[PDB]
Amino acid sequence: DVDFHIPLPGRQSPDHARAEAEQLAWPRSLGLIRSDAAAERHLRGGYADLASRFYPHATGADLDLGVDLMSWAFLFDDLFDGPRGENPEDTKQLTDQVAAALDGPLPDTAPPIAHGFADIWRRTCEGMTPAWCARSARHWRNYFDGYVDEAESRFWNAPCDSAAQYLAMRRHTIGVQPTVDLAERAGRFEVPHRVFDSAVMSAMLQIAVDVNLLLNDIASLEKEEARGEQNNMVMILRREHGWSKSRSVSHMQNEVRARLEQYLLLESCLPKVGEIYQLDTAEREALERYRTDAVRTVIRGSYDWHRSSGRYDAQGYLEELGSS
Ligand SMILES: CC(C)=CCC/C(C)=C/CC/C(C)=C(\F)COP(=O)(O)OP(=O)(O)O
Ligand SMILES: [Mg+2]
Ligand SMILES: [Mg+2]
Ligand SMILES: [Mg+2]
Repeated sequence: DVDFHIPLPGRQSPDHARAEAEQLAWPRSLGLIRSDAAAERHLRGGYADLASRFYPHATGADLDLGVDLMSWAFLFDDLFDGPRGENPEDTKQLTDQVAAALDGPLPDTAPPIAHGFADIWRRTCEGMTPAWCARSARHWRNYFDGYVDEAESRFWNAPCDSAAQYLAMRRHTIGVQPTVDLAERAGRFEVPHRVFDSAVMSAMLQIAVDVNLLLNDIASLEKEEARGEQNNMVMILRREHGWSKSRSVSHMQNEVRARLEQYLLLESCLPKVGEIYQLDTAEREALERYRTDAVRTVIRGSYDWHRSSGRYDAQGYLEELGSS
């Protein structure tokens, strides 16, 4: 394994054991897991474990919603490992059918992976402000559009020539922002909307995004070499800077450290940011909950899970999830 500077406390929901025990019931009822071998491959992903560390403040049905999001997100992502992920028109055809759930009811003929997302989104929005739902829906659309962009890069044989071009694409496909959004829903709070848009909070969220994708590109480095993948930060640094493999990995460790140090600086600015936006007492507490239960958790929880998950330790078996 490889070590990273993550000076944040590890946390896990106290209801994790029940959530992990019951995690299969929902994707089974939605037709997303259709065999016992698929169920065991799901269990080996550790997706309830991941959700319990993203959402340690959540228990019960709130934590279950977090588990189902992790379950759905990785099932969805596995539909693009084969030829579909090499074809933007076929990628967009699936993402369009899923994203349609944001706009209204799905037709009964929608593929199972789309009905599963619609069930998550319905539970995500109920009880939040309408403006929160609209903003979170926009985050989902950025995520789905990102899959189309990635399929374009593969189809036209245009690999990313620089770290900046990769991040501009990978910051959306990494799915961190929809994960952070659910921490708010799972915690039954909303960070003040004018502070979510602030330059300081945007920089904190960008660090959370960047750290997650750097962690993921290292944890999945072996798999993606064995498939000749070129849009991986390790590979892209070797092309952009002409460096070896051991240098690019050390560069990514230092970047994680530098961004975590900057993240701490930005946290110390939040009291003055609240003053600038004239937050009252309640809004200040909501901002503090966002900092500790949403942004900090998505950084730290990802670090613990990328080391233990079975995804980083039968192709086409999930194809029927994307068939109308
Ligand atoms: C845990 C994180 C980062 C986010 C929370 C769950 C969500 C919404 C994940 C989005 C999908 C994702 C990051 C991958 F599939 C990993 O990237 P990639 O497909 O390149 O590598 P693999 O994980 O498939 O090997
Ligand atoms: Mg994948
Ligand atoms: Mg993928
Ligand atoms: Mg990866």
